Amino acid sequence: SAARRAGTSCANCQTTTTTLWRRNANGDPVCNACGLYYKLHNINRPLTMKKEGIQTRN
Amino acid sequence: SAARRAGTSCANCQTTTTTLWRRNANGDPVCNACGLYYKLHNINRPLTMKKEGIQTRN
DNA sequence: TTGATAAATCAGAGATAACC
DNA sequence: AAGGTTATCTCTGATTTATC
Ligand SMILES: [Zn+2]
Ligand SMILES: [Zn+2]
Repeated sequence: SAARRAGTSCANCQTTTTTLWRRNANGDPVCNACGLYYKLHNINRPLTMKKEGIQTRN
Repeated sequence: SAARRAGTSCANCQTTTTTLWRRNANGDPVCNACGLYYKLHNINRPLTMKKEGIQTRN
């Protein structure tokens, strides 16, 4: 479905297409992989860890 | 969108269709209307409020 | 093998509102 | 014009199948 949104890109990896918009502790629009990755390890997602796109499942 | 969900109906009004399945304190699924009504009033939505259909907005 | 991550996907809680 | 009922919108946390 729709991964975009009017005037928004991640406040970490700067993506404009995410299956779901999350939000960091400073209230800033981060994407899925950034919101998840942070919640888990507790350190920002590494830009080296930035792929090309998004996938599907089931 | 999807208004039904296999194996589920509202524990409070028995409807099988809703805009968003919620949960009561007992852990049972309840429809959007019943869940919101209880949160606002602290009493179960009465059967007298049950309506034939679901409306759409803007 | 197994175990730890990846991220989509699924939930649903709370917010915001439309509509009579 | 004001409000209650509850559709929708946002967003946080669990579930899941793959991938390392
Ligand atoms: Zn990002
Ligand atoms: Zn109900």
